[PDB]
Amino acid sequence: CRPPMVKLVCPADNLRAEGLECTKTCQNYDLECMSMGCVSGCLCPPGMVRHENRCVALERCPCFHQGKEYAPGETVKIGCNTCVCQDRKWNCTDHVCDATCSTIGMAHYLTFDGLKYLFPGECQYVLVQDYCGSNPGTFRILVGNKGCSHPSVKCKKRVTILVEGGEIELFDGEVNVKRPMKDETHFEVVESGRYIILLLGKALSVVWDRHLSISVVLKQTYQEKVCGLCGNFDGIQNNDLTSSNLQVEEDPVDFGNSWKVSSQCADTRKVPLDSSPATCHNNIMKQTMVDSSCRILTSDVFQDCNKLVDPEPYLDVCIYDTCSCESIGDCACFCDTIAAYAHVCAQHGKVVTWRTATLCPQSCEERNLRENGYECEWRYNSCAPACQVTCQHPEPLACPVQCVEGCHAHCPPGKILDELLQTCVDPEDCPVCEVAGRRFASGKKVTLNPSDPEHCQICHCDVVNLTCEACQEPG
Amino acid sequence: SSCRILTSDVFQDCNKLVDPEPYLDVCIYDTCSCESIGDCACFCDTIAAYAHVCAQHGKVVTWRTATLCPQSCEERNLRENGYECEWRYNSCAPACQV
Amino acid sequence: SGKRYPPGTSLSRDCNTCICRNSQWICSNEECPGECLVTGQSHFKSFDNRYFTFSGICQYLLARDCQDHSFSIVIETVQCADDRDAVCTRSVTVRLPGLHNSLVKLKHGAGVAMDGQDVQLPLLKGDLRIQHTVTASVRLSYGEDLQMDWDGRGRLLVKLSPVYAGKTCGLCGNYNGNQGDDFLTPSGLAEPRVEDFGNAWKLHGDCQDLQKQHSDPCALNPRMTRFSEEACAVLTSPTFEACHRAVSPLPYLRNCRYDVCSCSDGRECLCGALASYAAACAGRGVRVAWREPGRCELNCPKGQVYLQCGTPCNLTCRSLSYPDEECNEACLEGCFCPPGLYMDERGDCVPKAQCPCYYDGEIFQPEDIFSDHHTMCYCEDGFMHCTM
Amino acid sequence: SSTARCSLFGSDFVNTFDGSMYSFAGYCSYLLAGGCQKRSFSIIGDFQNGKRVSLSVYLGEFFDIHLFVNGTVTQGDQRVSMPYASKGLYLETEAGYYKLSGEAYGFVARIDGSGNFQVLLSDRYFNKTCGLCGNFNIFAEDDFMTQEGTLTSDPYDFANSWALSSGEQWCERASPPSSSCNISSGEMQKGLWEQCQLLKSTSVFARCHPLVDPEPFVALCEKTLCECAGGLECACPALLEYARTCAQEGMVLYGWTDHSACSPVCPAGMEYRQCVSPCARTCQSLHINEMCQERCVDGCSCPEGQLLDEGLCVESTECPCVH
Ligand SMILES: *[C@@H]1O[C@H](CO)[C@@H](O)[C@H](O)[C@H]1NC(C)=O
Ligand SMILES: *[C@@H]1O[C@H](CO)[C@@H](O)[C@H](O)[C@H]1NC(C)=O
Ligand SMILES: *[C@@H]1O[C@H](CO)[C@@H](O)[C@H](O)[C@H]1NC(C)=O
Ligand SMILES: *[C@@H]1O[C@H](CO)[C@@H](O)[C@H](O)[C@H]1NC(C)=O
Ligand SMILES: *[C@@H]1O[C@H](CO)[C@@H](O)[C@H](O)[C@H]1NC(C)=O
Ligand SMILES: [Ca+2]
Ligand SMILES: [Ca+2]
Ligand SMILES: [Ca+2]
Repeated sequence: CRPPMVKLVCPADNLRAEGLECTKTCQNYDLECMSMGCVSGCLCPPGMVRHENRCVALERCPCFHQGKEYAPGETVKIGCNTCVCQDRKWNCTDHVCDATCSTIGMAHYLTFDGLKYLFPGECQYVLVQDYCGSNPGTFRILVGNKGCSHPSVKCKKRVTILVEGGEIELFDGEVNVKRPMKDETHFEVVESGRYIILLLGKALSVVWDRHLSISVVLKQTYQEKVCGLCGNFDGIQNNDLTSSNLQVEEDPVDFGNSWKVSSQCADTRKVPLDSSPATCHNNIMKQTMVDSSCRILTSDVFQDCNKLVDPEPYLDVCIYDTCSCESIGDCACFCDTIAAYAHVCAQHGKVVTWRTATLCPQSCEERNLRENGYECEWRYNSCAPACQVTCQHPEPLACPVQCVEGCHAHCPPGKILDELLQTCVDPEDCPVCEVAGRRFASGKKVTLNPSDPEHCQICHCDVVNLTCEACQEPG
Repeated sequence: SSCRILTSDVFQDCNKLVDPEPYLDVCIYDTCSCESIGDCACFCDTIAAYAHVCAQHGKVVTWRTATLCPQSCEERNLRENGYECEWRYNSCAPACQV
Repeated sequence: SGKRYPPGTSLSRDCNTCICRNSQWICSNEECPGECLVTGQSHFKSFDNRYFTFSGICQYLLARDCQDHSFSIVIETVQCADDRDAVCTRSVTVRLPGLHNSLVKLKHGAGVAMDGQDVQLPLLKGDLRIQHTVTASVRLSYGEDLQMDWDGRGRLLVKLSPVYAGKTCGLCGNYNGNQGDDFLTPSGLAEPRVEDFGNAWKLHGDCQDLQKQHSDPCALNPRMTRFSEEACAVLTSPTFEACHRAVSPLPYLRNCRYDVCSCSDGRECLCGALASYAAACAGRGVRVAWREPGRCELNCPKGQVYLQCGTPCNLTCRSLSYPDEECNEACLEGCFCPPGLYMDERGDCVPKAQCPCYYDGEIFQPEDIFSDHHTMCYCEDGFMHCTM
Repeated sequence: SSTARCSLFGSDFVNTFDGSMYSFAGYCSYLLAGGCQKRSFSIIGDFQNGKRVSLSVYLGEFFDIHLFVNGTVTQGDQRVSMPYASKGLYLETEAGYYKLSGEAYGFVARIDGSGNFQVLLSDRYFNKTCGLCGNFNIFAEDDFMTQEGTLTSDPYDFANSWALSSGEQWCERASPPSSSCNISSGEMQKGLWEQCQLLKSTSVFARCHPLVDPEPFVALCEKTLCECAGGLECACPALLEYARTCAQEGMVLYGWTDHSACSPVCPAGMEYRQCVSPCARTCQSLHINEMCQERCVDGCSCPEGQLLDEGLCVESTECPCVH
C-alpha cells in the first residue's frame, strides 16, 4: 500500500493465514498470537515490525521500561544492578544489594524481602537474630514497645542490640552502651541529621530516627542466616511468616506472638478486620479527611518517586496510624509516616522536599541561638550527605544510608564540624590525633597488635598528646 | 493534660496577671471538637492567643519548642542566591516599626 | 494458628505434612500445584498467590508454557457495565500445539468451539476431555498436567501440576513459589506498577494502553457506597469465621467492595464475590455454609435439590453406561437429586429404570433391543448388558 | 458569563448547559452534573415514574442531602428542618423557591413551586463537568457524551448511561412513552398553535431573538401541547423557560406574564415578580445595605407592604418581637 509498506492476499487454501489480524509490532513479537482468519490489508515487510506508525528495517527495536522507550545499548540502574538491553531484552547483573528491615510507623513491619504486615504487640520481640537454626550466630537485635496496641502518643519503642556480647540498648532518643563491645573497632555510632546511624560490624548496621523508625541494614554476607520479625532474608517473599517453631503461618499476629521473647507476657488478641481502625470507625467524615490528608504521598512533589516505589503500603500505614493516633500538640504520628516514605525515596535517589510552614514545620534554629551571637550555620535540607567527616570521626566510613533528613550544619570550607561543640571550627581545634602520622582518629583508645608483640609499640592519644604506654609482657 | 500547658513552668508569671481558665476552656473545647491530622493548629492557635495576651501585659513568654508547634523560618532566606539568614522567630518583637 | 497440639500430631498444609517434635514442626518441602485465578470485574490471582487488579481492554496473554510450548492461554476483556472501572473477561482462548495446533475457545455463553465449529460436550478427543460440570460450567482438562474452568460469566481457574514449576510466563507469573517477581514483563525486568505490567502483555497494538488503575469506583457512584460496605462486611462476620485461618479474607473483601460499587448489577456481583471466598475456603478444606434466603439461595429446576457437599460421580445417566470409569472427585457444592433418581438427558432426573444408554455416542432407549447377525445389544437400565 | 444554567423543567424535559433541549422520562436517580475526573460533588436528580421527585447533592461520599419536591428535605436518612447550614451547604427558601447553595464548591441548585429544577454550575467547571446536562463547553452539538466516553445521538441512551443505582433502587434501561396525541388533534390545535407561536410573535418576547433562537422551544411546546386536556396553560412551561434562559443570558425581559395568561405557582400572598431582589425584608432583619447586593433573581415575593415573617406575608405594623 504505502510504498515502504506492502500488501498481501489471503490464501483460500489455509486456516493459519495470519494476515493483518495478527499484526506483529515490537512488544507483540515475543507474544504468541492466535487469530480466526485474516484481513488482507498491508503489513510491514517480513523482515521488519511496525512501531509507532513505521516499519523498523531490522527489528532490534527499543526496550520499554516504566512506559519509556530505551534505545539499544542504553543502560538503566536498579539498585546495584546495571541493565543494558541488546536484541530486545535486558541482561542485568546478579549483584544482591543490602536488605533492610523497617518499623513503618507504630504497628506495621516491612521484612527484608519486602512484605508489609500489621502486628500491634506490646511485649518484647526479636526483630532479627542470627542464632537461627544450625547457624552459631552473632547478633540478637530485639525491639520492645510499650502500650502500642492503640498507638497515639505512646509506644516509645526501645531497641536492645546484643551483638558481640555487648548490650547497646537505645531509648529516649539516646544510645546507651550498657556493656562494652569485646571488639570495639567495629562499633561506631554516627549521629547525623535526625538519625543515630549505628555501625555494629562490617556487614551490619542500624539507622534510627530517634523516635520510632527502626531499620536494620544487612549485607550480602547474611543471606538466609537470620530470622525474627523480619523473615529470613533469602529473596523468597512468601515464606517470611514462618513462626519461631518452623511453621509458616497465615495470620501475622500468630507469627508475631510466636516471635516473643518472654513467654509470660500478653499475647495480642486478634481483632476483626475493619477499614477504619479505631476512631475512623463510625466517623466517616473523619475517615474521608484522613484519606485526603494522607493522599499527599500521591502529590505533585511525589510523582517522581511514585514511579520507582509503590506508595500504597505507606498510604495504608498513614491511614491506619493517623486514624488510631490522637494528635493534640504533636502531629508526629502523621508526619513520621510521610518522612519514612521520603526517606525511602531518597535512598532510591529521588530526593523530595515536602515540609512547608503549615505542614510539619521542622525548625532548626534552636541550635544557632545557643551561641551568645547568632552565627547561623545550622539549616534544614530535605536530604544531605549524612555520614560526613567531623572531629569525632576524622576518617571516612563505609556507611549504609546515602543521605538523611534533618538539621545539617553547612559552614565555610576548612572549618570541619565537631559534635561536642555545636560550632564548626578549624581542623586544629579538635582532639584529632595522628599517632602513626596518618589521619586515623581522635587518638583512638584502641589496643594495637597484641598477638604479635614484636611490633607492639603501643601508642594512643588523649587530646593532642602523642602518648605511648607499654605492652606488659606476660613473663 | 495537653491544654494544661497554660498552668506550666514558663506560664507561671503570666497567670499572676491573666486567669488562664477562659483560655483553658477554649483549648479543651477546640481540641476535643477539632480533628487534627497534619496541622496541629487548632491547639497551637488557642495557646498562641494566651501567649499574646500575656505579652501585651508585659510578660513575654517563650513556649514554642521543636516538638511543640515548631514554626520554622528558613523559607525567607533560601529563596536568595545565597542563604543570607536575616529572618528569625522572635516570641514578641515590636510590630509597627520604621 | 493459636491452638495447642499434643506431640506426635501430623498437620497438613493441603499439600505437605508437618510433625510436632520437641515443640517444633518438621515439615516436608514438596512443590505443589499452582492455581491462577481470573475473577470478578478484573481481579487476578497469580500462580504464587499475588493478588492484583488490572482493568485493561484488549486480548491479553494469561499464561503460556514458556520454554517448551505445550499450551498457551489467552484472555479477552471488555467493559462489563456502564462505568469505566468495570472491565470483565468475555471469552478465553487456548492453543494446544501438541494437538494439531488446534485452537479451543470457551465462549461467554459457557459454550465451547474448537476451530470455528461449535462442539457438544462431552468431548473426549485425543488428550483433552472437555465436559460440563454440576454447576453448568465447562471443565477443560489437557493431559493430566493441566486443567481449566468455565468461562460463561468471566471467572476462570487454571491448575498446573508441579511439572510446570518455574517454566511459565504470562499475566500469571513464573510459578516459582516466589511472589516478589510476579510483575515481570517479556523484557525480563519487573515493573513496579500494575498498569505497566498489564500493558506489557497485550497482543494487539491498536488496543488502548491503561494509564491509571482506580481503587475506589464507589466515588463515581456515591449512592452505592454504604450498601457495598455492609454488603461485604459478611466476609468478616462470624459466618465466615471458620475459614479466616485458612485463607486471609482481606483481598476478597477489597474485591467484593470493588465489584459491588463498579459492576452494573450489584445484587449479582455481591453473591459472585462471596462465592469466590467460599470456594477459596473450600479449597483448603474448610466448608462454609453461607447461603441464606436473603443471601442468594441458588435455585435449579424443581426436580433437583440443593446439596452442600454432594457426589458428582453417579448422578448423570451416562455414568451408568460407563461404570468402569473412575471418579476420583471430591464433593461439589451444587444441586442434585435423591439417589433413586438419576439425571436425564433432557434435564429432569428420573429413576434409573427409564435412563438411556450412550453406546458409541448414539443414545438408545430404556428397552431398545439392537440385535444383529453376529452380536446383540439391549439397553436395560442405563447400560446394554449385551451378549456377543 | 462565569456561570451556566442546566434546567430540568416541564415534564420530562431537559435543557443542557449549552442549550440542547431534549425529553427524557427516567425511573431512577441520574447524574445531573459533577466533575468526571475528580468527583468532589455530584448533583443527582431522582425520578419515580417519568415525573421527578427530588434533587440530591452527594458531597464526596461522606455527606448527602435529599431536597424533595414535596418540600420534605432529609439528610442522610433523617428528615431535617429548614433552613439548614451544615458542611458548607446552605439550604434555604429564597424568593419562595427552595435553594441549595454550595459556593465553596461553586454550584447553586434551585426548585420552584411547580417542581422545576435549576442548576447554576460555576466557571471553574468549564469542560470539566460530566453528567446528564452534558459537558460545559461552549459547543452545543457534542452534549450527549455517554458514561463510556462515546458520543451518541439518541437522548435516551445518553441519559441511561448515567443512571446511578443504589442499594435499594436497582434501576433499568428506560424507554420513550407511547404517544396518545396522534389520534387526538384538530379543533383544539387551531387555537393551540397560537400559544406556541406567541413565543416568537409577541413583542415582549421579540427581543430575545438576537440572544437565543426560539425554534427548539416552540418545537418542544408544540410536541407537548397535544396531550393537554383542553387548556391554554399547557404551553406556558416552555414560555417560562424561554424567559428564564433569556434572563440568564443577561437581558431579562420584563412583564411578559401580563398577557401570557399563564403564571407560575407561588405560595399564597406572593406574586411572581420578574427580577425581584434576592434581598428580602423580613421583619427581624438588620438594615445592612451594601452587604446584600447580590444579583437579582426571578421569583415571587410579598406585595409592596407585607414584610416577610417565616414565609407568611404580614403587614409591617404587626412584626412580632422574639425573645
Ligand atoms: C549476559 O551478558 C554477557 C556480557 O555481555 C554476555 O556475554 C552473555 O551472553 C549474556 N547472557 C544472557 C543470558 O543474556
Ligand atoms: C543539601 O545539601 C547538599 C549537600 O551538602 C547540597 O549539595 C545541596 O545544595 C543542599 N540543598 C539544599 C536545598 O540546601
Ligand atoms: C527579640 O527582639 C528583642 C528586641 O530587640 C531582642 O531584645 C531579643 O533578643 C529578641 N529575641 C529574644 C529571644 O528575646
Ligand atoms: C415526602 O415524600 C416522601 C417520600 O415519598 C414521603 O415519604 C413523605 O410522606 C412526603 N412528605 C410530605 C410532607 O409530603
Ligand atoms: C476541552 O478538553 C478536550 C479534551 O481534552 C479538548 O479536546 C478540547 O479542545 C477542550 N476544549 C476547550 C474549550 O478547552
Ligand atoms: Ca523469605
Ligand atoms: Ca514468581
Ligand atoms: Ca458541548
